[PDB]
Amino acid sequence: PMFIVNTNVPRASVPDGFLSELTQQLAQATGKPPQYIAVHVVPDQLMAFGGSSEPCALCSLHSIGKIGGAQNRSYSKLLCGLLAERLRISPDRVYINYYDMNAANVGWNNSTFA
Amino acid sequence: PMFIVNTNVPRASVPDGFLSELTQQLAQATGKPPQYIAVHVVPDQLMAFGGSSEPCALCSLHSIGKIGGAQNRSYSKLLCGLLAERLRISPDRVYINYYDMNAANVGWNNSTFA
Amino acid sequence: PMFIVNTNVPRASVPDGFLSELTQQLAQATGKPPQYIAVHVVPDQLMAFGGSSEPCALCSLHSIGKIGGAQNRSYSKLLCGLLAERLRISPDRVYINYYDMNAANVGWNNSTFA
Ligand SMILES: COCCOc1ccc2nc(-c3cn(-c4ccc(O)cc4)nn3)ccc2c1
Repeated sequence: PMFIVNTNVPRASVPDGFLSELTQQLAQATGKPPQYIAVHVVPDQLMAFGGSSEPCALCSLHSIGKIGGAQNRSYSKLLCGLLAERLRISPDRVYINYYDMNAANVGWNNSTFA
Repeated sequence: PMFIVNTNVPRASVPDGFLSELTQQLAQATGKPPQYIAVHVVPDQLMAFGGSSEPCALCSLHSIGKIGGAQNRSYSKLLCGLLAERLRISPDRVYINYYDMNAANVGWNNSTFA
Repeated sequence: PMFIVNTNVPRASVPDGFLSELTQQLAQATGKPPQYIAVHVVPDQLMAFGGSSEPCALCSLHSIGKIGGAQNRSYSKLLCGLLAERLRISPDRVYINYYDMNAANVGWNNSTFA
């Protein structure tokens, strides 16, 4: 799986250990080994949410399976909780796009996961 | 909705009011309430379009519905027009990917929109 | 087609000619004229793959058709080979998400490809 967060929060406000924490929490939440979890944080962005430039985050989680109605609700509680706690972004200023990827449409290690 | 534009145009060439104009005009075009519209501009990017590094843009628009043949043509005209007038980017050097997201696959405020 | 690579490799380790090489090789692989190929490289990113900060890349390839099992395997071998040779990224530290875009869902030059 792959989690990306884009945010206007400054680089200095991203805690040491944030990428590791996301990796571990996502490994546990998706039930996949941490070796397959990729995380990407992009601070200092020029963005707005509802016309305001207060802290916000625009995010995506891609996974081959483990994406669905209840699971996505659970990921959203988890990830909004982490963004609130670690980056001080209000949950109602977070968007997360979830993508259930077909294995044939994910490239890795010179091939795909098909 | 979520609108993102990545461009090789320098930050200094992005005018004051650009995120606000995007927010307002997308609210107009999509019908969506402006308080739920998020916008993101990423200048100074290392990119080429057709092998050339003249000004260009790669964009996305994600929305729960309001995506379709006619609506996307309307959005493209609006958005290319905005990038041409505001960023001096030729419309034939812009790509916009449109995504009709299932409400269950959009996280917000500790849950999803389903 | 549009190809995006996000990487923690620093800008100075991206060799001159890289965007043109991606442009030309993707034109050949997809059987599409290079005028249609857009490429975007984003170095210096804060990212981890498997909880490690060793060089890695998170990429996407969007195309209107020419996406599928065998094609995506071929694209992956091509693109991992390029990232390994040029950016010194191990192939098993690369994810490429493939998207088969519907012509109606790609904006360009004030309209869409529909
Ligand atoms: C008085 O208004 C009551 C609330 O009405 C609405 C109507 C449409 C809405 N539409 C949305 C919405 C959010 N998106 C969306 C946002 C981000 C994204 O990555 C993908 C889709 N698309 N639509 C959210 C809240 C809404 C609330």
